[PDB]
Amino acid sequence: TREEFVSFKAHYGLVTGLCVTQPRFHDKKPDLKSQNFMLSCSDDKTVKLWSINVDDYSNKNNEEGLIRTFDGESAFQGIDSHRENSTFATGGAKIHLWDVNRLKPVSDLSWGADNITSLKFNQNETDILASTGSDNSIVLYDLRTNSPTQKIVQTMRTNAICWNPMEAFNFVTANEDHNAYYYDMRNLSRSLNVFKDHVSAVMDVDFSPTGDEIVTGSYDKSIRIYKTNHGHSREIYHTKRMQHVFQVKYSMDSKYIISGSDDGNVRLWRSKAWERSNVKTTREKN
Amino acid sequence: ALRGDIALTIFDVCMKTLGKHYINKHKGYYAISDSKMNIELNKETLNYLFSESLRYIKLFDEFLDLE
Amino acid sequence: GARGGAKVVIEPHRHAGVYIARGKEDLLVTKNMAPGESVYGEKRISVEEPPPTKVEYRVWNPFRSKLAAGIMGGLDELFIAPGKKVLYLGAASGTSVSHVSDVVGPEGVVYAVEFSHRPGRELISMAKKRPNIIPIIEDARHPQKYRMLIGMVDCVFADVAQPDQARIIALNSHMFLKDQGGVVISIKANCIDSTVDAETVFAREVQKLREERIKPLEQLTLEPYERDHCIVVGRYMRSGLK
Amino acid sequence: ARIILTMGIRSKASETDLSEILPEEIEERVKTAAEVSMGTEITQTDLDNINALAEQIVEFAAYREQLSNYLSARMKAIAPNLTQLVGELVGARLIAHSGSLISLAKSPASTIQILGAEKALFRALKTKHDTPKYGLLYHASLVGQATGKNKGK
Amino acid sequence: NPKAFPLADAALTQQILDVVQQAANLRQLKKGANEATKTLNRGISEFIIMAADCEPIEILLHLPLLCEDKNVPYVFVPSRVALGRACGVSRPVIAASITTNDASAIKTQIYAVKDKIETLL
Amino acid sequence: LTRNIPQVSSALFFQYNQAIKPPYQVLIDTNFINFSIQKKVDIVRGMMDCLLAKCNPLITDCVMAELEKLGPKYRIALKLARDPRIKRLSCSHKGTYANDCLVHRVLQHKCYIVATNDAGLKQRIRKIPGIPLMSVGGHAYVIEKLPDVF
Amino acid sequence: PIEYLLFEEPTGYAVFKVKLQQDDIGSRLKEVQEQINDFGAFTKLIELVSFAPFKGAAEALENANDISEGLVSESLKAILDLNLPKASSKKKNITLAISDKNLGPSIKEEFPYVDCISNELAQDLIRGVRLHGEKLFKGLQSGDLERAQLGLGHAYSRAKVKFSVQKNDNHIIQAIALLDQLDKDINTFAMRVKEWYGWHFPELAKLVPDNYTFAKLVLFIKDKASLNDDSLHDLAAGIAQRVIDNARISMGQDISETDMENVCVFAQRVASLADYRRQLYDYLCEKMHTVAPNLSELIGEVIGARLISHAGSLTNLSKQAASTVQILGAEKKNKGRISRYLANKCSMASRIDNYSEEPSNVFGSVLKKQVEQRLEFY
Amino acid sequence: PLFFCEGSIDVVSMVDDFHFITGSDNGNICLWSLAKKKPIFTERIAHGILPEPSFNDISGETDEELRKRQLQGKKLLQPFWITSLYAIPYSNVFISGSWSGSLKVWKISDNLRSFELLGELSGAKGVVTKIQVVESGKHGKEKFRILASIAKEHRLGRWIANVSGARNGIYSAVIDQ
RNA sequence: GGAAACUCAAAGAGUGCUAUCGGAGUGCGC
Ligand SMILES: [Zn+2]
Repeated sequence: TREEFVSFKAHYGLVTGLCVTQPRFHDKKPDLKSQNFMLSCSDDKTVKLWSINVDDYSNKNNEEGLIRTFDGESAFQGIDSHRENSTFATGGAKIHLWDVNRLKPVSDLSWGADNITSLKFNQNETDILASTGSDNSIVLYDLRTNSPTQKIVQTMRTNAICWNPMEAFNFVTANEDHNAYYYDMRNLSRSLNVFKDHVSAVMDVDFSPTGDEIVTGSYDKSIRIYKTNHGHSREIYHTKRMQHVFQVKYSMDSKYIISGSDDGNVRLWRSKAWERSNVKTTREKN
Repeated sequence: ALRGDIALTIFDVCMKTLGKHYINKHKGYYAISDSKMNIELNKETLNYLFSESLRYIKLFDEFLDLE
Repeated sequence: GARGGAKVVIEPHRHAGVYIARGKEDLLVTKNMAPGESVYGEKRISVEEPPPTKVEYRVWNPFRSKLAAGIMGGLDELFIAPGKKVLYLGAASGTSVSHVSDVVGPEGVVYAVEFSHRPGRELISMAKKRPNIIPIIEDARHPQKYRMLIGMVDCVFADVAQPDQARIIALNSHMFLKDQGGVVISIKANCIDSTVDAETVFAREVQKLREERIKPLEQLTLEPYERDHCIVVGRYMRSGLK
Repeated sequence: ARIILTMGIRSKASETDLSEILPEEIEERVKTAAEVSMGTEITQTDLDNINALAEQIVEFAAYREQLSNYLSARMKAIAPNLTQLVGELVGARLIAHSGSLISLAKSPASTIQILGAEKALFRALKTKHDTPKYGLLYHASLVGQATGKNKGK
Repeated sequence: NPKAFPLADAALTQQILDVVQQAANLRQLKKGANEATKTLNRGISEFIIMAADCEPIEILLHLPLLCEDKNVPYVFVPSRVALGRACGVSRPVIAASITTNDASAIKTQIYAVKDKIETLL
Repeated sequence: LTRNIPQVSSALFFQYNQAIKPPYQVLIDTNFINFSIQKKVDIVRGMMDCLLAKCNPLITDCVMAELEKLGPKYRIALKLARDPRIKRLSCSHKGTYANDCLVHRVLQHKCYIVATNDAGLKQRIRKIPGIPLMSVGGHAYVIEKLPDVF
Repeated sequence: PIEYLLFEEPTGYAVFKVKLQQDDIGSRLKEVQEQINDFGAFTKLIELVSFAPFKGAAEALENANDISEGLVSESLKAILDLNLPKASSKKKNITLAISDKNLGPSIKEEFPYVDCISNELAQDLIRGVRLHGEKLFKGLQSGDLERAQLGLGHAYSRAKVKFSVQKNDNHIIQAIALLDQLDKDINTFAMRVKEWYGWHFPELAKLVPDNYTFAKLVLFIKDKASLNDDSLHDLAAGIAQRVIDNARISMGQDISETDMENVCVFAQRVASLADYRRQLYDYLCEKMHTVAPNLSELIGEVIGARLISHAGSLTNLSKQAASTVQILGAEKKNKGRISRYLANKCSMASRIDNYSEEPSNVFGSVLKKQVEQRLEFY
Repeated sequence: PLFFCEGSIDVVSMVDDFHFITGSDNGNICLWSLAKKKPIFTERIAHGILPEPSFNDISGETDEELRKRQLQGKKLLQPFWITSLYAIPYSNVFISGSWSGSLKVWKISDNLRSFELLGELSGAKGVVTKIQVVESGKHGKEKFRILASIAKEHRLGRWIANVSGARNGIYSAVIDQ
């Protein structure tokens, strides 16, 4: 219906990163078919985990907001939730690993005392993750060994990393030089592709869950869609009323990209700019 | 043990359920409320229910070979 | 004037179904569905047609019916045509639903809902006479408990007296009204908000409609007949609102 | 009248109906209508009172049949030439309009033609129109057999 | 589930019948059952009050079918003799009505009473 | 043949407009926000200081589209006009043109007051009868035809 | 995840398998929400997989009442137990697109492995199947929807109102409007018996002026040949001797036979009509005593039936005021203030015996005593 | 514990120049000082509650359960009014009256802030429209004469509600010592 | 000038019409 369920004055300063979780508590059944859980970290040293009442189903008939609040020593810069076993990692002064049964961080996983701009978990082989810090550096980590594992340094700072949900060892990497690199993990000496069509900083990228299209959104007021196998732009969206697109995400339908500008709006776009969404008759589909 | 108690229980549920649903096949939407009409329709459903029970006796006597 | 026995011509009007009864002073008149019996005590024209047959007509007293005042003040188009199906939120008694019924005719139906009980038994005792209406004695705020018995009405109409007017018509129209279908609501200003006055409460209600996807197209005030009500006519767009 | 005399209440309608009335395709309609009906129930007092009403109103119809057969036989007795030519249910209207049989015989062929539709005749005469041609003889058996203005001739 | 369902309790009774006496002194009240239904089907009625202990109850129970059809609030009061003392008249009046008038100085108390009894019903 | 002459909306006098009770509903628009900023007055407290009454501002979707469309010079205006104190309407017409959206919106209701600043919109608003406009001026606001300014 | 849909209909319950899915993210678009309207794309989206009609009328009313309060019943639970597959715990649990959140928990309580859903997707899918209606069901029924829903609506309304179907004033309305017209018809046809038997015996209209006993003795004497039996005429009717000797002195006579036989048929049938009147008047006397006893005791039975006929219905008479019970003829200075007193006492009795559930006679009796004291005031 | 709000203040007498008593409508009878806007002692329902209309003259029905459920329980019970109140000037005892027949003579206590039911005189069936006390004797022994006027209608309006066996008269009671 | 549309042609609107190795066994899957 393109409306909002609930709003929250979530923090005081800038919000930095949020993700949703189906957080399995141990002293509580996961009631995840009647209420949905999102958590959000800001730069005022707080990471809040919230419930949301949601009429996706109609099974039941009340615990609306602020389930709990993890609080940290330093600030926080980003999160993402490990999609199994209710674990989530954050970044800030150094990356921390919490789970939702502790108010204190379970582990601390940096290389040195250097801040970390963004993180991302996998979509499969979930126990490893990647991050990016303002030493212009890409780090990988492995929670099975519970340690960082490798580190490359590029020529400019990586803004947003994103794993592939069909390769499980490839990721894209969006940095301030105007080209989204595409790395293979187990040989990090060569960026096995480079998507090279912008004019300004590449503020975010994401893979479509079909596993071959890249959405990107630049610091200049434009988003682009690439294919993986080419290396130049398939095509480009822009409008006069969006400025400085900061976050783009494919939807799970793999046809609709959600872009969010700096003007305030969260616009939506069709990926294929001509395929309509109605169910079509068989001669028309042919 | 394995006597005809299966057939007798389903006969009993047959009797009460066919009586109730014959009454609800009549009196279509509004439960008719006058004493002689209710009593005479109870006599009518007793007649139809026993007309079913005599058919049970008939094509059980054709079956018998049992208790 | 207009006493019992005068001869009055019966001319047709723009809204098919209703008629103007032009005598030395004019009347608004609908063609009666069940002849021979007035329902709330109104006067009846009675014409003869040629086997001699005799068909009768009812007057439409606008001081005691809502949409008759809108008709006489002049609305551009209603949606109560002589074939449609018409839902009636807040059917008080026979006093307007009989007029909407015999405007609709013998083919279309009028589903008249009502929350109270004693007007409910009056509505049923009227509803046994003409067959094209369906009396429902349920609350208009819950269109999921009379969803069993109606389906896909072609224009809704609304006279309910509650300050969640827009929510009532929005829920009933999402549940029942078809696309590109009409919705004629009748807001009472002093009923739904006593503090602020008439034009402000009308603009707030019509803004609530165009948020709930009814694109409005007519607003009439019906001032010489009732005070400070308004008739708001709208379409239900759902596809291509602008 | 015969189906209210047979059913009585609508509750008895499911297990019986005659087939001498409502032939073979209105029967299941009236049975399902008595199943899902929207009217209320009445008791035996007003049931047998409207039953006696149905008795009187079926006796009226059987008596009307017997009396029209009587009118055929009696017109065949009194004026058999006229009812052998035209028909009894037209000769009866002719005689009983003109009064006596003699004061109908004392009338020309033109007014025996236009004996019925005299009001259209006189308004057509006193305005400028054309006078009618059938009147009351139009319901006879032969001007219906003709086609066109052959029924006028 | 009795036949006189919106029966008012004590404090609401006292405020509606001092509004009654103010209306009777301001010449804005109709006293009695048949003048109440006459002003009701004329339309000028802010709200109507009945008494819930008249010896036939139906002689004023005929007023619900008019008033909740023509959308005007109605309230039962537990004493016809108290409503007679309220109306300021010798014999006990059992059904009073307040006419509508925007040139009367009890409009605020009338609207407060009407809002209270619409919340009551 | 249906003619259509709109009746003079029956909460209007000759030109007195008794429907404007003191809790006001105003219609903010684009260059009025821009001139409010470059005269450095506030919005809600400025309207309260000009009208001595509680004013509820409204902006329409057409005016919000105009304010987004006018680019990055007026990001201050857009951050100001996404204020949670104001409300928001929802227009349904073709063509995001603030002038005819505003004057249509007010001539079919006669209860909003119009907070405008451009010449053509002021001309159409004071052409049609009995709705008050307000505008920026000096370091405050100014009302044109409210019957009780004080 | 919407793969089964439940629709309830006034002939029966339907369950639809959802073949392919609706576009969820773009579900406010024009090119999606016109597909619900047109038919050539909706049957691409929803097919019928079960339709069990409840066949009893009262069982349809009971299913409608259980849905309208939001509770499962026998037929609904039966077809969901039939159609809904046991989705094993390795895969998922099955989903079911039902129409309301009041019904939701009551199927989740009974079936664990089902999972109800009503977002706007289930809302407009059920809206689409409601719009297309009969053309989805492809002939698995016997009977259209609108007449069945008319009957079910009237029954559900009366079951909600619990309307007393013994307070029947329409019987008294039709009774008195038949009674006066039937007296007029008996009088007219008895004038025809008189005018037809005048040709056989014209000195009978002088002797026997009563219409019913005239018709009965016309049934007695066929032709003028009696002449002897005096001991039957006081039975069928002193004046016996006058009609016997006038059966031979008069001889204003036509001797015709078959018309006399049809006069006899007509006369015995008019006598049957008189017996029908003489029982229907007594019927509405006791039905006036049953339905409207206070007004009956106050004003009289047939005057009461005339007054309710003039009002139109008993409820309309009661909601009339007590000064507009002015009716001419009925309620027959000192000749007018008594009629006004009787008028508003009649309105008082009308209010009592209509708005009661079933009335008594004690208030009619004390009303009679009050108005009799007001009459003896003179 | 069934009580209700005050309907009307009806009758008075000054016990002294610093207290007085008011017998209200709803059965309250109140002893007030000259210092407080509140009353000191508001005794509740004075002469009891009126007997309800019976199960045969409330709704005109036939069945007893319906004509008893139309009584709505105790929710329409109405108090005996204080029709007349009178205190002996500068004394302890005051006399009330209603159409409950019984002149209830209370007595105030020596701390002048409470009163209790001293006596009850069951001699005057009817409304008690005003009560006077005339005395005789010496300084020591006093022979008081409670006169009261007893009628079948209240002194302002007619308002006869359930009056049985009540004739126009003068009730005399020669109380002693 | 009225047009029989039943001679035929070119076109315009409204209405209704469809879907996307063979049975077991045998290493086998909950
Ligand atoms: Zn706009």
